[PDB]
Amino acid sequence: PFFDVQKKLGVDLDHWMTIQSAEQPHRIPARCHAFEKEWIECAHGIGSIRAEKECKIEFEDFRECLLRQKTMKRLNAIKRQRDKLIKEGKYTPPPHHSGQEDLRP
Amino acid sequence: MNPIILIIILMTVMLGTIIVMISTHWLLIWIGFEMNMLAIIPIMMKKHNPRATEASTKYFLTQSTASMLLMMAIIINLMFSGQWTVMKLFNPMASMLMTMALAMKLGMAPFHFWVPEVTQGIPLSSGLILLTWQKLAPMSVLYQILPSINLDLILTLSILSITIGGWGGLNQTQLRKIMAYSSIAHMGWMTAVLLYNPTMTLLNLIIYIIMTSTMFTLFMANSTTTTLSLSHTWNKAPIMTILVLITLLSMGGLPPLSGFMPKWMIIQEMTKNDSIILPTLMAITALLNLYFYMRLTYSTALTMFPSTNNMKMKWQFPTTKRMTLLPTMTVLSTMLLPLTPILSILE
Amino acid sequence: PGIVELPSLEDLKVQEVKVSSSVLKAAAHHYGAQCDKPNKEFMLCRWEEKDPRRCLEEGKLVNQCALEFFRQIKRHCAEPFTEYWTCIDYSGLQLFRRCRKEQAQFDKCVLDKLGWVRPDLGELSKVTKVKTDRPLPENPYHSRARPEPNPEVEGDLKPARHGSRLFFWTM
Amino acid sequence: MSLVYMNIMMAFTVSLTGLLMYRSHLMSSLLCLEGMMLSLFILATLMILNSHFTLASMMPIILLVFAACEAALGLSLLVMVSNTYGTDYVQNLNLLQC
Amino acid sequence: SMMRWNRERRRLQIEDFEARIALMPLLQAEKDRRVLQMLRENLEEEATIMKDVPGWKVGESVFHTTRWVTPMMGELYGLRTGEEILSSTYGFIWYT
Amino acid sequence: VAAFLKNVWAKEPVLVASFAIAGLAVILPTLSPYTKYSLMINRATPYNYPVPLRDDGNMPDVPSHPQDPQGPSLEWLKRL
Amino acid sequence: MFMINVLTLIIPILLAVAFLTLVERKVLGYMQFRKGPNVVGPYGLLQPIADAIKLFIKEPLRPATSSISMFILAPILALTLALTMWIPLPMPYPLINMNLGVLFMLAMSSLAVYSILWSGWASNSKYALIGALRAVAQTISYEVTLAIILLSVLLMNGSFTLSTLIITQEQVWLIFPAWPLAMMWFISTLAETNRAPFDLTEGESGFNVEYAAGPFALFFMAEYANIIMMNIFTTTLFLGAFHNPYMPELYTINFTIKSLLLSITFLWIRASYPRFRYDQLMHLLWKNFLPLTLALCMWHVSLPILLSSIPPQT
Amino acid sequence: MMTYIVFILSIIFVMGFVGFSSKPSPIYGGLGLIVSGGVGCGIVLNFGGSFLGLMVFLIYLGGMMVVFGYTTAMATENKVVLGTFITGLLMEFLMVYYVLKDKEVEIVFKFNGMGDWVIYDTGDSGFFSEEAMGIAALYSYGTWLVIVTGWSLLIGVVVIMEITRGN
Ligand SMILES: CCCCCCCCCCCCCCCCCC(=O)OC[C@H](COP(=O)([O-])OC[C@H](O)COP(=O)([O-])OC[C@H](COC(=O)CCCCCCCCCCCCCCCCC)OC(=O)CCCCCCCCCCCCCCCCC)OC(=O)CCCCCCCCCCCCCCCCC
Ligand SMILES: CCCCCCCCCCCCCCCCCC(=O)OC[C@H](COP(=O)([O-])OCC[N+](C)(C)C)OC(=O)CCCCCCCCCCCCCCCCC
Ligand SMILES: CCCCCCCCCCCCCCCCCC(=O)OC[C@H](COP(=O)(O)OCCN)OC(=O)CCCCCCCCCCCCCCCCC
Ligand SMILES: CCCCCCCCCCCCCCCCCC(=O)OC[C@H](COP(=O)(O)OCCN)OC(=O)CCCCCCCCCCCCCCCCC
Ligand SMILES: CCCCCCCCCCCCCCCCCC(=O)OC[C@H](COP(=O)(O)OCCN)OC(=O)CCCCCCCCCCCCCCCCC
Ligand SMILES: C=C(C)[C@H]1Cc2c(ccc3c2O[C@@H]2COc4cc(OC)c(OC)cc4[C@@H]2C3=O)O1
Ligand SMILES: C=C(C)[C@H]1Cc2c(ccc3c2O[C@H]2COc4cc(OC)c(OC)cc4[C@@H]2C3=O)O1
Repeated sequence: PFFDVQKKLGVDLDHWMTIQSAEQPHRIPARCHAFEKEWIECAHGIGSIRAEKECKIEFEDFRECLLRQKTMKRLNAIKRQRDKLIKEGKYTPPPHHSGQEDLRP
Repeated sequence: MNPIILIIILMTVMLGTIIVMISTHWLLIWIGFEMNMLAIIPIMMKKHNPRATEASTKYFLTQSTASMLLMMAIIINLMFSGQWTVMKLFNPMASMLMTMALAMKLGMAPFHFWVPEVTQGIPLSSGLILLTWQKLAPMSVLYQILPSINLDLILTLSILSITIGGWGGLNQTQLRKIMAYSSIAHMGWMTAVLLYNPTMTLLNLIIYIIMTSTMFTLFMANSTTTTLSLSHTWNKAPIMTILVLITLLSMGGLPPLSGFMPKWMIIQEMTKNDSIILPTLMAITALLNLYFYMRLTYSTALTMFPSTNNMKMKWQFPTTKRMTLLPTMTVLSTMLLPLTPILSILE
Repeated sequence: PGIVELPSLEDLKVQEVKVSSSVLKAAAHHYGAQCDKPNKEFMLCRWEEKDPRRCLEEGKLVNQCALEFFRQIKRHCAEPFTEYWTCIDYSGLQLFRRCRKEQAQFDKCVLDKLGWVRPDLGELSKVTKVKTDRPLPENPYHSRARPEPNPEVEGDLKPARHGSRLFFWTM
Repeated sequence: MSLVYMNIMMAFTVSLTGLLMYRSHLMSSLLCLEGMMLSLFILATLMILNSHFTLASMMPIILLVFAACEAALGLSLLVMVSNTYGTDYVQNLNLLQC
Repeated sequence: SMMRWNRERRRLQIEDFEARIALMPLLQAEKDRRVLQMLRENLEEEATIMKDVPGWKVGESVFHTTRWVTPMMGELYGLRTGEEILSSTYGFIWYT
Repeated sequence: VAAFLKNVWAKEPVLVASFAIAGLAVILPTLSPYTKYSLMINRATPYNYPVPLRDDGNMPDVPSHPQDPQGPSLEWLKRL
Repeated sequence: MFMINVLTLIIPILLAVAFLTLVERKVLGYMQFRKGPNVVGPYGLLQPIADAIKLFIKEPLRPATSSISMFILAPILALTLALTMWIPLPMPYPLINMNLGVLFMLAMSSLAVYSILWSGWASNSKYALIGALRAVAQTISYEVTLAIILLSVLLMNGSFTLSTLIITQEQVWLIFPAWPLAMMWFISTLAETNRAPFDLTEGESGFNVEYAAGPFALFFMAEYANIIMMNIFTTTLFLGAFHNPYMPELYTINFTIKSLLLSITFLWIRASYPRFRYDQLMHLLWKNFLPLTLALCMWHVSLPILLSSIPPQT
Repeated sequence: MMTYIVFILSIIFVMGFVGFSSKPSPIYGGLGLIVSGGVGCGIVLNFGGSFLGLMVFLIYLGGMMVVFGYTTAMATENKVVLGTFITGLLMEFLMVYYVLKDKEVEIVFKFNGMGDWVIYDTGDSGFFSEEAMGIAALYSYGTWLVIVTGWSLLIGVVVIMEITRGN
């Protein structure tokens, strides 16, 4: 049972720490505020059964914001091909990726 | 124990169960279980003897391990979902860990190995609290996460609980251990129908709480903790043997009693979902607990016993023990089957 | 998915405000006073577009108006400003409160030679309104179509047809 | 995912297997339980700090406080066992087998 | 005395925060050009590195949305030296 | 009411000072006139950026510049 | 360059602890109508040197220990914690300028009871273990009022920053709005360092009677490395000096003089009273300091709100 | 080598748990859990959770493990231990060799083998620690949480005084 006392009495006991998209102190956004907002606004009211199949793309974007598995996989691929071309000698790093250019601002 | 402090501690047990029932945030679920455990530990140590200290230590270790597994499940849910709603889980690993942790809090097999011991070490009123009130909160969490519960895990735990609760109580002469293996078997019966129809899970929970409350209240009214002291009841109060008769017949599932009501409905909700073999062997195992109930009332409740001379002193005194709700609970634990469609109020 | 579009390196070249943080902090009140409009057009475009690629040119206007803010200091009041940001620059926390007489010399020379009034306590934290010509973003999150909600309940509530219909219970 | 999370979970499972099947001092079981709590604190802290989810920063303190209160409760049970047998050997806790 | 001096200190804190607020648009503009600079440089170096790999789309977004995503730390400082990496990832934490 | 109070002030003056300071700390913010200004200063402290509004055409109470006379002011704080 | 700063922190700590023994013996001498050391150095100035050399060439026990490893780890932890307490102390600038230096010092001083506990473990004498348990319960008792008094004062500071506490007291000493906190704080720091009237390691045999002259000189000096620190911490906390940022040595001379007078106040307290019975200082903490400290913590919670004097966060 | 420092601490953290879950004694079990709390606290401090790191030092190590060592002193006056220790150490170092030779591993979940410096954020938070203001939110947004925690601690005091009495 979920006796929803908080909605029946109209009190906010623990809805505030529940999601990252809620009102934070000093309006601090979470890192995946936009993704979680998009997925929550997709899955709202349609039930969990329709949400698991009709909001898959928002949930994959949000889970990949959280864990960054695809981004780290792409960085692994680029850094590994770069290490292979450094070991073979077919590539050289530029002066702005070796630390010789005295950064912009 | 000071009665004011006893009231405060029982209200804290109730408050922890209420916090698990009403809260939307997983941390408050964990807090409610922590509050419930921390508050129930003195209820078990009410009489201050080494068996209660052993029972409370074993209960503490099992519920603490379960609470740590629950928090690890919540934390993996936070990894893979970035949020905290008490709803379905977003990882099968969190699903498995939370199902395991709630199975440890209920006392389901293979984590059943504390329920016959702890119930033996604590008094009858605290064993009543353990076997009735402490089932409400994890069944609420299982009620809310059932879109994520793995079916094979919950059915493995359920039928393992039913077999171990069946074949564990055949050997038992202690009444508290009979109630504890009955607890394990009934939690298997509640959790096997959970993913099919959770209203029948709630029906089994309420009928179980009524019958268990009836049995522990009769045990407190007669001050009997063993089979043989239960046999000495007819020469003191003959109606109490009749009531433990009809209530133990109801807990095994005889028709036309009310404890036949849930499990029949459970079979009725498992053949709709085209499961035939599973409720069949499930009720085959329930026939074994009904069968040792029928030995434990045929051989040792009906046919009248050798008594002791000091019992003829106890004829001159009536029961001044507060048998709170005992006739109501005895009527409800036996004569409720003609009102079987009352279950819709639990939908 | 798709290719993320990035502007070229020529689209990012602007003359930088190459001064230190104590230099920026020394002139910050007169900067917020005099460089109000392009800074607020930029921060309005920046909170509305939610995308820095759509906020380059307004940002260039910021870097256009900041430099003209400092040139107008350098043509007129270079020495009291230098004496002021040096004293700001000594402090490890960069206290305004340790530097009030140099602030007074800089504010005096700025009000005399440029007519600028320093903002008071509570002015630069105001929510102001910005009149731009750029349109309002109709979908700043690039959100797709939301799923249609489930059908709500309608119709008057009738009794159950012959009760519970549970095996033989006629009610 | 993150690689430090694997080490924190492996620490949790090490202390979980240390709790479960040893049959030793009771204090060693409480130490394994509080190692489980320590790894939960570290893991909750790294997740909440990683996601910049500000309102859950008070969550691990809660995870500390309750569980440390829990730890206090466990020690008192141990002390009652330490007032009964003279040791905290958990094989003295076998009265309730029969 | 602590009443008068803490009221004075709150006024001084508001003055410091308003100096921060007045500087924030210039810092925001420089930060935007900073991150787009680093992403464009990483894009060109990816285009000159990731040609041997078949089936590779240079600058391919891992997100199904087309919304601007704030660049991760390893996205910006992923192809630079370990000194700048260590500075940008633990400088404030390790600062004194 | 003064016999028990003098008795506890002669026997337990530590606890009398404790309960008196605790009672003052409880009841005195409900009687102080400066408790409003604590709230007012803690909301006047700009931790975030004052994000500007798009001028729709009709917002007279919103200024167009920080030095404009409309908007919230802090003269109550500069005077006190 | 930073290593030179670390060494000019920690080597003068050990020298100041060495000459604190001379100051203790001299000031206790003249208060007891006699002299302290004046033979070994001119005016006794070579007495700590001769004493440290004498201890370092005595034979150690190396007894039958329950743990050899914790017998080694107790002086190492004692000296390491006694030296790391000084690193956020702003005088006027700290070695490590951290945002949470107050909470850092509170946590590291809470870690100091393991030296007492492991020194009671390492001796096989069960009575030394009893005295160690009494010392640990004393120290963890007074850490409670340290934490709550320190919290009540930092409600007037605005942050956990130790260098902000100089800015806090630019007009008035913080002993004027918080002298009951200051006097309970001072007696509680006196009870932290096992210092008379709260010492229970000379009479009814302490926890460190197993140690003889190899580790003992280290333990002792780590113990006095806490004492000066606590007084310096009290000097930062209630007697904040004038800081001119263009002449920092004005602050350094001012806080140095105040910290010397406060350490001499420790010496002048221990030469003036008998000791507590053990349950009498437990009565002092749990029944006299703790209700007042809770009451004044309520007062310093509600007081900046009711005076509109909430301090700045930064 | 300095870029992986969090990772390096995490390895010690795992080692520290195998240091005490082997359980030679509650004495050395406590010592291993204190060293483990220190290194996991270093993990927490290296992500910017300075207040939560000082809560590990003040409350876990300085508050609670003191009470564990105290009770170990007062109440509690090989082959299995060393074998379980070296078994867990061999398991962990083979995991380190796998994840450093592969930069990808799967035991239960899929785990990257690069350092976790990549997964951070590139922004600033102004004049506050976000973690500090989130813990400050316990008194403004966390009312029900404060109520249930204070009631649990009051009940905890009452419960300890009940079961330690023995009457
Ligand atoms: C203008 C406004 C005012 C107008 C006023 C007009 C009325 C004035 C008179 C006022 C009194 C009215 C009485 C109630 C209405 C009539 C009830 C009735 O006859 O139901 C027929 C009902 C079905 O017959 P029907 O032809 O379909 O319906 C005819 C009517 O239209 C019946 O209506 P229906 O078609 O709507 O039936 C609905 C449905 C019809 O039922 C069904 O659809 C099937 C489901 C029935 C339940 C099956 C459960 C089987 C497993 C459990 C067995 C338990 C052990 C057996 C009993 C052992 C002792 C307790 O009922 C149920 O499902 C509810 C459960 C059955 C309750 C029956 C009433 C009991 C009241 C007295 C209790 C005393 C014990 C009675 C027997 C208890 C066992 C039932 O008969 C049975 O189920 C067999 C049991 C006997 C009926 C009870 C007779 C009541 C009076 C008994 C007096 C003698 C007492 C002796 C001492 C105590 C016993 C030791
Ligand atoms: C930091 C700079 C230095 C600080 C000052 C310290 C330097 C001087 C030190 C002198 C030597 C001390 C050696 C150790 C002594 C330990 C024993 C001792 O003193 O025990 C403490 C004693 C303990 O009591 P006791 O031991 O004397 O008595 C026995 C206890 N009873 C009575 C219960 C049986 O007193 C205290 O606890 C007082 C602590 C400080 C109280 C502060 C009160 C504030 C006043 C508020 C207002 C009150 C007026 C009424 C309300 C008004 C409302 C507007
Ligand atoms: C969807 C779920 C939502 C929630 C639904 C509601 C769930 C209800 C669960 C009920 C659990 C009750 C547990 C026991 C009562 C709690 C307090 C208690 O223990 O009272 C017993 C009390 C102890 O007194 P003491 O002095 O310690 O006794 C020792 C003997 N000298 O006194 C005695 O020992 C006196 C002896 C008689 C006691 C009988 C108590 C019966 C209580 C159960 C009533 C039936 C259940 C309620 C109805 C069904 C609800 C599902
Ligand atoms: C409402 C305000 C806020 C209240 C909550 C906050 C309180 C802050 C302080 C916390 C104190 C915690 C511990 C308090 C325990 C109180 C009970 C007590 O101590 O009773 C026992 C005592 C007799 O002492 P004994 O038992 O012998 O102990 C050994 C010492 N001889 O008997 C006594 O000492 C008698 C104690 C009762 C009389 C005290 C009266 C003080 C009046 C001061 C002025 C009015 C203050 C306003 C509030 C009313 C307070 C009653
Ligand atoms: C038996 C074993 C051996 C026993 C003897 C030796 C150990 C005991 C004595 C040493 C104790 C070490 C304590 C180290 C951590 C202390 C807490 C801390 O670092 O706080 C300071 C600070 C927080 O302030 P903040 O200003 O926010 O940080 C800068 C951000 N602008 O944070 C910072 O400045 C962060 C700086 C980077 C992270 C620092 C991590 C330090 C290393 C981890 C702990 C190592 C010790 C492990 C053992 C502890 C004791 C068991
Ligand atoms: C750290 C250095 C340089 C040396 C000097 C020194 C030690 C070690 C221990 C001690 C010490 O100096 C003094 C010596 O004399 C007394 C006499 C005392 O009482 C007569 C007394 O009471 C607490 C304490 C003491 C100090 C004490 O223990 O190493
Ligand atoms: C000892 C226990 C647990 C049970 C088993 C048992 C009894 C009491 C009585 C009897 C009994 O065994 C049964 C066996 O088979 C039938 C079958 C019957 O009908 C199918 C039938 O009808 C009355 C009667 C009987 C026996 C009978 O009298 O208590």
